[PDB]
Amino acid sequence: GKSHGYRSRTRYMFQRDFRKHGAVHLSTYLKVYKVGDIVDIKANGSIQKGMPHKFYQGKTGVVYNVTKSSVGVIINKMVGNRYLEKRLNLRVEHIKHSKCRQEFLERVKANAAKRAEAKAQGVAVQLKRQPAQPRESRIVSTEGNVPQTLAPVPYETFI
Amino acid sequence: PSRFTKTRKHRGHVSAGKGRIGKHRKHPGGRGMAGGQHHHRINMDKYHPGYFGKVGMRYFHKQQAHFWKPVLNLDKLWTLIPEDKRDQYLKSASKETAPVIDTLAAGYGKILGKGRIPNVPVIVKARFVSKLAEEKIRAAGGVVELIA
Amino acid sequence: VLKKNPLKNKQVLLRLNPYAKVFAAEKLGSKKAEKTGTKPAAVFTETLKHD
Amino acid sequence: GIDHTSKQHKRSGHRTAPKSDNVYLKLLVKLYTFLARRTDAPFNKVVLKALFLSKINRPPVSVSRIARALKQEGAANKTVVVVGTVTDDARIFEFPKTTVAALRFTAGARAKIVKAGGECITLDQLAVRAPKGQNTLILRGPRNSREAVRHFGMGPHKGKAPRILSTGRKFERARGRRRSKGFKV
Amino acid sequence: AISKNLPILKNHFRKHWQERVKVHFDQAGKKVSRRNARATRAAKIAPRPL
Amino acid sequence: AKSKNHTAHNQTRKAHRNGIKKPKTYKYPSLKGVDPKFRRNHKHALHGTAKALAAAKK
Amino acid sequence: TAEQVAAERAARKAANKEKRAIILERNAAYQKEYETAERNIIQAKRDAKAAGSYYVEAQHKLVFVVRIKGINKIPPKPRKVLQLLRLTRINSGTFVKVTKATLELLKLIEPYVAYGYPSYSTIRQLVYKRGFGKINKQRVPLSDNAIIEANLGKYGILSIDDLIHEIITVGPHFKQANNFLWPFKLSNPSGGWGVPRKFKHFIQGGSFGNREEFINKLVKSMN
RNA sequence: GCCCUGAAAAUGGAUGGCGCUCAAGCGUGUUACCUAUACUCUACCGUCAGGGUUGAUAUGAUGCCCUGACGAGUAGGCAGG
RNA sequence: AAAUAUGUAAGAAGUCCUUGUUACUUAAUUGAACGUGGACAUUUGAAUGAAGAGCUUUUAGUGGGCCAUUUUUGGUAAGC
RNA sequence: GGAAUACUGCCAGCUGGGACUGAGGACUGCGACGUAAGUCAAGGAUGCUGGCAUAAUGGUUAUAUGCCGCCCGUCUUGAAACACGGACCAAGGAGUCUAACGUCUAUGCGAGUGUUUGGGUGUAAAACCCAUACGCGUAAUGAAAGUGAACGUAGGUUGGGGCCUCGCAAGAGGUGCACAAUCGACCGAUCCUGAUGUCUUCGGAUGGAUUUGAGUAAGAGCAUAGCUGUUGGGACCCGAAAG
Ligand SMILES: [Mg+2]
Ligand SMILES: [Mg+2]
Ligand SMILES: [Mg+2]
Ligand SMILES: [Mg+2]
Ligand SMILES: [Mg+2]
Ligand SMILES: [Mg+2]
Ligand SMILES: [Mg+2]
Ligand SMILES: [Mg+2]
Ligand SMILES: [Mg+2]
Ligand SMILES: [Mg+2]
Ligand SMILES: [Mg+2]
Ligand SMILES: [Mg+2]
Ligand SMILES: [Mg+2]
Ligand SMILES: [Mg+2]
Ligand SMILES: [Mg+2]
Ligand SMILES: [Mg+2]
Ligand SMILES: [Mg+2]
Ligand SMILES: [Mg+2]
Ligand SMILES: [Mg+2]
Ligand SMILES: [Mg+2]
Ligand SMILES: [Mg+2]
Ligand SMILES: [Mg+2]
Ligand SMILES: [Mg+2]
Ligand SMILES: [Mg+2]
Ligand SMILES: [Mg+2]
Ligand SMILES: [Mg+2]
Ligand SMILES: [Mg+2]
Ligand SMILES: [Mg+2]
Ligand SMILES: [Mg+2]
Ligand SMILES: [Mg+2]
Ligand SMILES: [Mg+2]
Ligand SMILES: [Mg+2]
Ligand SMILES: [Mg+2]
Ligand SMILES: [Mg+2]
Ligand SMILES: [Mg+2]
Ligand SMILES: [Mg+2]
Ligand SMILES: [Mg+2]
Ligand SMILES: [Mg+2]
Ligand SMILES: [Mg+2]
Ligand SMILES: [Mg+2]
Ligand SMILES: [Mg+2]
Ligand SMILES: [Mg+2]
Ligand SMILES: [Mg+2]
Ligand SMILES: [Mg+2]
Ligand SMILES: [Mg+2]
Ligand SMILES: [Mg+2]
Ligand SMILES: [Mg+2]
Ligand SMILES: [Mg+2]
Ligand SMILES: [Mg+2]
Ligand SMILES: [Mg+2]
Ligand SMILES: [Mg+2]
Repeated sequence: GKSHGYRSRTRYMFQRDFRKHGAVHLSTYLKVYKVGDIVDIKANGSIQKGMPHKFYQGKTGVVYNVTKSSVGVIINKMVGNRYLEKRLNLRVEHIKHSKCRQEFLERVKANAAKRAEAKAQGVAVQLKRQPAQPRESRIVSTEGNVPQTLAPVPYETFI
Repeated sequence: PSRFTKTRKHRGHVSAGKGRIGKHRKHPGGRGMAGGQHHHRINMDKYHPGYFGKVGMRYFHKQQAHFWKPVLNLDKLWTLIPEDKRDQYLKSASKETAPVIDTLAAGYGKILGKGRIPNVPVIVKARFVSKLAEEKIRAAGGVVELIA
Repeated sequence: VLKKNPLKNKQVLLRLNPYAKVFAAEKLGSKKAEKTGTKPAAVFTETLKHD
Repeated sequence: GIDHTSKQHKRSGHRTAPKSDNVYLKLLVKLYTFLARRTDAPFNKVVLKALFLSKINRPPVSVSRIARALKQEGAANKTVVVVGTVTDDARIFEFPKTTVAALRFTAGARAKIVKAGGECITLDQLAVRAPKGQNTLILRGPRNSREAVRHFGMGPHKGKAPRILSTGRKFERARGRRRSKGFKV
Repeated sequence: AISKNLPILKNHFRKHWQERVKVHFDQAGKKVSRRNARATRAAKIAPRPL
Repeated sequence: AKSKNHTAHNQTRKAHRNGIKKPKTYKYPSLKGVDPKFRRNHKHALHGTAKALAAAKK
Repeated sequence: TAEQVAAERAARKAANKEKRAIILERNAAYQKEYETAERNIIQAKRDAKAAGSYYVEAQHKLVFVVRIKGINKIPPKPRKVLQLLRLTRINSGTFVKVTKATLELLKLIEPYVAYGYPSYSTIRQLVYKRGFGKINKQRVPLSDNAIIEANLGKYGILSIDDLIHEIITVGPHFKQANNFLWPFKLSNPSGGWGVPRKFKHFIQGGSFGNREEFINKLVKSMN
């Protein structure tokens, strides 16, 4: 018979990192989680309790609840033709603050700051991110750089 | 009427509406409620939970309307008094010429406490009232007369 | 009712964009370029004709 | 050909007249589409539409529902429009004055309203007094109060209602309706 | 068979019911009989009251 | 006789006719499975913070 | 009524007179803007050469994309991108502002399209002969300047050469200008595709992919 | 590389056929030309959408009028006849 | 230790300042949640598109599939 | 050293030949050229000339000519199939009626609603009229004994069409029914709490709880009709071996 236990196919997913087995460092237990925090889910197979099912490995979601030893996390999950709402009880050992949100908050703090120093000058801001643009015209010089000119190479076995 | 019927629209298309692969055969899946616990189980749970098995006490030779006790809420109550006669009693608001309402005569069998009535005294005669219904009457200057 | 294309029929060419009248008048669909004797540096031609 | 991204020849899933055939209603429409077209006044555009509604989307507005919408601040003297039929409610006593434009009034409902020195106009009357629908208060009824809608969603743990033809114990109150009889819902 | 979200019907027609169908076509003409025979009772009952 | 056993062929086509959507979204979302004491106290912090506002209208 | 008429009319007869003077003024200005800019990059090249250097040009900010593959048997990813640039029917074409975010689009879609760097010429004639605007869906042909100004006026642009300019220069409301422009319905190339099979790359022997400043000869024959 | 040997099956036969040898064969390149229900412009039918309009004013207001887009189809659904 | 695929985020349901509620929590008017009041709308927080978005009810058929490129298992292989 | 030319690109440079089309039907628009009166190729063809009468032309038909076209029906991944039915023609020939229902729609009345068991009456199976009841609905919840819907402008928050005020606007405030989300209150079940009392074992006030109900929270329903769908029936029509 086929075999579809709970931790199937997770031989390498829940392995520890090479030369990173053993006690989980204290940092992990000192990070504080509030509701509305966006957490990254990544199981640690030494902490067997509060484990995320293998689906949620690699998935980010928001804390809806905070408890003695675990956060509750909301995950949107597609089944069939629609996302369903999913509530996960994960111990903190399997959870991490999502850096991408910190890029965002820090940018929001930037964009309020930029906006001030412009009304304090009544000038214009230009606050939206622009994407990487073409390139403007340049004049490269030949001073100390007369173009070495290359040509294709003969065939030659080295074995 | 048949003139508006779909089967009129279908004439000349083979197989009526019923298909080519799957036919319209003579009772696939069984007659009536067959296989409720089996192949017709997914529909029976959901859409009809509770369908199977017993529950509660049996009662031989039960006679409905041994339990005839229709309800009335204060929520109305004043409907029992004839319209034109009502205005009169509404303002008179007296404990001395208070109107009498024979609810059992109206066809009811228990007064229940839903809603509010105005501060006007009413003599309410009935069998059975709710602890709250008589509380409101009593607080509007009326009383409850138990009858049969 | 009928699309007319200014790339023919001057009338609708002039309906849109009046400046065409003058454009034509001053030619300048030709118009000679200026003139400059700026010659190319030695290294430019050395490399060009290089092997 | 065309890589269509949109379903071709789809119809705005919207009534466009009443399905009805009451010539007086078609007349009432003919009026309010004229109003709706030849003015601004959001009110007419809204009434026009609401004349198209099926009897289910015209639930009745009650006489107590009117009275209570009139205890709204600065509304005691507006004229309540009810593109539908106003019914009577024995449960309010003191009932205010005001003029009410509806399609129909039940017997007791134009009593109650009138007895209180109030008025019962018709929407084409209302049309005249209020071309641009001024000082009007539009009230719709409770759609979801319907009994049909009780059974919409019927599934495990949706907590909706069974379509059962007759109720009691012995009628779908056992297996699947409790922990002691297999499972619950 | 069983399907869709419908109430469970209990229509007792598994028994040759058509052998026993009573269609009151005579509802009309029996009213006339019930009259005409009340009329002619009221006669021979002299002046007595039915 | 033997028949095909399984395939997901055509299934995402089917799922993407009128499907995927997103997940439905609300401020004041469900409080399903939140710490019961906290809910209990939240209940009270709300009644209070209500109250206090009606006191500020007289 | 018999007098209130030759008020509003000669109001607008001479109010038109002005709107037209302004076009006349801008259109000339744009010429200068163009004549100079193109002279500049020439002499820029000759100077750099003269000083033993190499003026390396500014990377193109604008490309025109024609779709040349039909509508069957297209993979879901490029098919999506095809539609998000409104190229949903063979030989139809639109302009694209080049940034990394759109460049990676082109890439994705490259076997099905044929694109390159347009010219004032090609753009002028594309907008004149095959310009239709988008007004409440409806594909409306730009045959009178009023229509653009009634729709694109808020962003400046009260003429057809105001439309053109805002394209060739990209610039601030390119987005809303270009979107206004219904996708161009080109014919098939009168003259031919100039190659045996089109569904290889231009580098390999014809059509599909960036053919750069060759796109003009192509479009002009499809125009 | 091309060509030759290696290379044997049953009705009489198949680069599609004829026939072709500085090809009408193989490799490569340049142009021109032929042609789908596809693309471009226009008429007409329909469907769908947006708009105007019984303001006192003869004959359809579920109507008249203006504008844009679209059109494959089994099983099956609805609609107009 | 790739490539291709894959999660999340890119703001008004936001940011900031003031100080309200509670039985939760803190050594602690400390926190935590939810608020009052004040301030901030040109690009308000990347791109491109939008043929409108959202939503409910109900019912037909179907529930033998097959093929191609690519990835790939069994088999010497197969139009398996 | 000074030119030419090729190649490539541009012109709102000038022109010849050929083809298809000519929708619309007073005027209104944007222009153009004119010193002007006016003119125009500027929101879709006009002008001039000619041909046709047992006819020019157009429709149908037969035949020939070029190209093209396997037998339908059916089950099937696949049928023109070396799969089945069908020699030919006429008439007949297959989703019905019923009982009970789901959704939607029209209509009547509406907190009620249904005259037709029956009676009355009749121009007699019609139409017209009606007393008592009865059915469903307006109360739920428990297996049951039983108990039974307002702390509050019938609650708080958030969106919310419409309307109200300010405004010339752009906007801003006010109120916000339906509907959606969410916190709370009420009713019954469960499990705690157990006051005032009594006959000592009855009584069950009050305040509660990640429990719970097809409930409350200014009613929507009752009836007639129709399409579609559901179940029992010969149940779309034809069909066993058997009993
Ligand atoms: Mg295994
Ligand atoms: Mg593995
Ligand atoms: Mg170790
Ligand atoms: Mg354990
Ligand atoms: Mg059909
Ligand atoms: Mg069919
Ligand atoms: Mg068949
Ligand atoms: Mg099942
Ligand atoms: Mg009530
Ligand atoms: Mg309020
Ligand atoms: Mg409701
Ligand atoms: Mg109800
Ligand atoms: Mg008989
Ligand atoms: Mg088998
Ligand atoms: Mg097989
Ligand atoms: Mg299968
Ligand atoms: Mg198997
Ligand atoms: Mg061409
Ligand atoms: Mg040529
Ligand atoms: Mg040619
Ligand atoms: Mg070439
Ligand atoms: Mg042999
Ligand atoms: Mg042979
Ligand atoms: Mg070969
Ligand atoms: Mg050759
Ligand atoms: Mg060759
Ligand atoms: Mg054609
Ligand atoms: Mg079709
Ligand atoms: Mg993705
Ligand atoms: Mg966009
Ligand atoms: Mg379905
Ligand atoms: Mg189905
Ligand atoms: Mg099925
Ligand atoms: Mg089958
Ligand atoms: Mg004509
Ligand atoms: Mg003739
Ligand atoms: Mg013939
Ligand atoms: Mg042939
Ligand atoms: Mg032949
Ligand atoms: Mg077979
Ligand atoms: Mg066949
Ligand atoms: Mg064969
Ligand atoms: Mg057979
Ligand atoms: Mg024969
Ligand atoms: Mg024959
Ligand atoms: Mg016959
Ligand atoms: Mg016949
Ligand atoms: Mg009971
Ligand atoms: Mg038989
Ligand atoms: Mg027998
Ligand atoms: Mg037997």
